[PDB]
Amino acid sequence: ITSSQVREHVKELLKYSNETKKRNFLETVELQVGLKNYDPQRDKRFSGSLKLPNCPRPNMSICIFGDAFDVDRAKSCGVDAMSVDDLKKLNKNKKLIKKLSKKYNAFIASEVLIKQVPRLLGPQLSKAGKFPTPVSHNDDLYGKVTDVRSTIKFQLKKVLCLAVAVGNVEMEEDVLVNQILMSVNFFVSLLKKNWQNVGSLVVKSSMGPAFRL
Amino acid sequence: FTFRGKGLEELTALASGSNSEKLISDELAALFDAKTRRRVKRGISEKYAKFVNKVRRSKEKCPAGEKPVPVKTHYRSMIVIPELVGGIVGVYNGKEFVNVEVKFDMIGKYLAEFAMTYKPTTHGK
Amino acid sequence: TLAKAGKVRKQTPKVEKKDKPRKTPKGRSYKRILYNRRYAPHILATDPKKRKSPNWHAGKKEKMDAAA
Amino acid sequence: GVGKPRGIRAGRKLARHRKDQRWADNDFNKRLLGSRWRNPFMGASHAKGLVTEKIGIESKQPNSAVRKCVRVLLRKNSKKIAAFVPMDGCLNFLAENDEVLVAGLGRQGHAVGDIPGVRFKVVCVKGISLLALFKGKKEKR
RNA sequence: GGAGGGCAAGUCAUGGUGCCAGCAGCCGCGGUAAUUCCAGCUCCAAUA
RNA sequence: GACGAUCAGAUACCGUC
RNA sequence: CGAGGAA
RNA sequence: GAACCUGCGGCUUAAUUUGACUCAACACGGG
RNA sequence: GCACGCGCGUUAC
RNA sequence: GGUGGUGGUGCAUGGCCGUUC
RNA sequence: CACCGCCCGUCGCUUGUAGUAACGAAUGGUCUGGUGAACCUUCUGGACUGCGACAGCAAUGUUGCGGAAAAAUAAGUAAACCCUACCAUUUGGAACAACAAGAAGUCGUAA
RNA sequence: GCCCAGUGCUCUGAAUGUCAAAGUGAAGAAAUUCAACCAAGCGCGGGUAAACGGCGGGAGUAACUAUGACUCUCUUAAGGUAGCCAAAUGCCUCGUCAUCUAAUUAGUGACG
RNA sequence: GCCAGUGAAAUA
RNA sequence: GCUUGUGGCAGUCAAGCGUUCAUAGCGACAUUGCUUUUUGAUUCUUCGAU
RNA sequence: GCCCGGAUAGCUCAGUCGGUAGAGCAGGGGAUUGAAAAUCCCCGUGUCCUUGGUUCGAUUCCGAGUCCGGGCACC
RNA sequence: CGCGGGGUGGAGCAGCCUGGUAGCUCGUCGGGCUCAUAACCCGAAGGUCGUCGGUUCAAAUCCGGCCCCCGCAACCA
Repeated sequence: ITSSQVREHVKELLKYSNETKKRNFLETVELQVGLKNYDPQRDKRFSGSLKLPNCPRPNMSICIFGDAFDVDRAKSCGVDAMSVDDLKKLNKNKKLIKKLSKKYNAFIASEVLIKQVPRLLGPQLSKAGKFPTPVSHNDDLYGKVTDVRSTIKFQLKKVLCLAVAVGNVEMEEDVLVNQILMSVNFFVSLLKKNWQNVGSLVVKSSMGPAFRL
Repeated sequence: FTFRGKGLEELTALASGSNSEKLISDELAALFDAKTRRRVKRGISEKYAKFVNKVRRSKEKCPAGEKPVPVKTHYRSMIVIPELVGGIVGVYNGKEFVNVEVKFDMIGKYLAEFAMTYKPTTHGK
Repeated sequence: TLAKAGKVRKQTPKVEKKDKPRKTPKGRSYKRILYNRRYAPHILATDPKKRKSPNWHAGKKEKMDAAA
Repeated sequence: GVGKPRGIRAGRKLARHRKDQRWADNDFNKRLLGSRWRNPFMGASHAKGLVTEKIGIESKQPNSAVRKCVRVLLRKNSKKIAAFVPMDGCLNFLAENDEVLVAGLGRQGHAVGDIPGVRFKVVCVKGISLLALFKGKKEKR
């Protein structure tokens, strides 16, 4: 709870383990949070790294599609399909628009809708996990998929999600919790007023918990 | 740059052909609608022939001063004959006689089709 | 109105009166004739219930002769 | 007994009673109250007068008609009189300002069923009986 | 002076008038076939 | 008299005072 | 005209 | 309610023949 | 006869 | 002075028919 | 002519009417306080005149007596006139108003 | 007589908005500057005119004619009620008709 | 789900 | 107090009225004037008494 | 006495920045009714008050009189 | 200007705090009903939700910024 105990989630919580000495292999810590919890559309992000610094952790197939040319916008990589003859029948509704825009990351496709997005395609998907975000959709979905694959930084969109990092095993305290904060930027604060907008969260590394608030 | 149906002249030769007997030679027959063909092929009157000549004199005698002598008739049942074009015939309707300048287009059509028989309705109350 | 005074009489065709063929006896004579034409025994003779009207002779020339 | 008293000594009573209960009669109450003298003729049977103007009056209830009438000025009395001119052409003889002789119509009071407020008849024009002027062979001026 | 009734006397298929002119004591007549108006005819009543 | 309601209208037939 | 208001 | 049909009103018209008007007028005058 | 207002009906969604 | 008249009065009328049924 | 029947009032309209009371005037009558013509009577008055005596025989004159005209007088009958009250009989008056009668006026509907 | 909307007065009233000083919180190193709540009062609600005072205006609108008890209206609390006048209030006004005069810019009686 | 999505505004 | 427009008042010419005639009695138009109880301008005299 | 105002058919009454004259009711001819009211079409009727001016013409725009019609009259 | 409440048919009122449907009365317009005449009733025409934008699938509806309306508050040199 943004208090002294931050370094109790960090410093005092960095060698908890669950057995004997402390092992003999590398470490793996971070600092959990989110993306903005807005609705993955209107306003929740912009630009600027923390860091932070990471990438996947497990899988990365997100979202990118629109026309017959959006497939190759997911061929030399791996993404979801919006289909062509579906935006007039079933390419969006609940578990539909989901499918294409409901993965884990967010979305990195382009744009093309017309008079249909106030309760179907572009619509039903927003806070679900996608609704047309900033993925430099013009050359494709790879270069700006540096904001959708690796490096990172920590593009935090769709539904929660983000990253963190600072050191290895044991050598951080005030800058461990203050490294977790450092592992937060346009995700912990931003422009006009943004020093906080949530309730709680989690964190650790592999040991056991962090802040007991 | 405007022309006319089937050649106003071909018909004067078609109508007044070798056998310019019955006002409507069997030639003109091929041209008219079934209803008209019916009538002529059935039993057309002779009066319709003396009326014919009455227009004739009106068309020539009149100087190029384009002032035709109106020919008066009740034969509203007459179907304009080719040679009947150009003359202004006064046709009775119910009240008086109607003067109509015969154009090439009103042939094969009933002479009555122009003598308005009733004044349609204007309104107010 | 006013000018509409006597509209009737003015519009009436003045017929003349039948210039007395002879005379009308005035005196005991008239009362006599009447006595004879009505209360004379030949009329009091036939039923008093079936005797005629002293003016059914409205001057009808057709019934005037039938009686006399 | 009945209301009336039957005493040989009570004649007076019965007498006064009759003199009293008798006022209930209009015919009585009428002549008794010198009423006849106050009318336009002052009791009189007839009256002379000057024609003030020939006016016409409308019939009443089931009848609709223009009655001929003369407004007269009685001589010694000096009153406005409503006088009905009799038979057909009659009013054609009455010249305005002439002298006229008037009499009532059936008992001085109600006018003939037809007339409205007229109570008089016209019998003479310039002192010439109307009937006389009504029949050609009689008189005219 | 009348002839629908009271109130004696026209059942004229009469002419004019058309709620107008007018009649009518009181009922009521009259708005195109008036038994009550105007008039003819014939009738009735009292009759110098 | 003051009010509610009813009515096309109600200082009226009901209702609160 | 997509089964039709007060009637 | 719909489009036609047919009758009545209305308004037009040279003229739109006229009867009929709550069941006891209006596809009725055999219209 | 047509700006329209009625009344039997014919055809239909 | 007639004929004839889908000209007027159904409140002058026959005949007929509708309604009350 | 039978509820699409009867029918009531406000206001309006149409055609009309001058009542009762008061007041005005007219005629007549009475009361109150005065002015008061005329005449009966009265007390006067006494031209004029009759008689007797004296101045003359006479006209005339003096006086006594008697009748007696005008004038004047008081009380009285009381005409007219005025003033003060009151009665009777007639007759008069107006805009607005009022009354009378009528209706398929107007608004509603009392019965 | 009718008007409580206006101005005043005045009641427990209003579920809520201002609203000062101290008192409280937050921030700086303080000085200090931001906060939240906060009595009355205000504003909201009601009564109140023998309280100050108020009391409309135009259109149509038959049974010669002019006419309004008629309705239509636009309208502010309410739209002058009994009563009363050219009056010591009436503009035009010397109002119009009488009445009192030979005569009345006076009187009085009427009429709105 | 979504590329389809209507409606006053689409969700795991 | 000037000034006199505006008021008022007279005056010339004579087309006209005046039924016959311009002037008995009046006079359009046009034009000359007097008047200082209208009114209007003006601000000289008097608010350091009218 | 000066200041505005109306003058229009049989009676009450409006007028492009002139050039034309109207409803209403009386009214007679109808439609209508059973007949009639009511109503709807129609008729009619005149220097738009008398003069002078302005104009091509004036009922109208001007100027005076004119009749009746509201506001001003020792000290 | 600072606080707070509000503009929705031609008029007066609803719908907004509870996003998807814009209603009532009068007025305008047509028809029922009736033996008929009033009365009475039905059905139509008509709103861009002051205006601009944002969330949103969707906005009169929630959110803003302007434009007027009313109420509070107020110290200008």
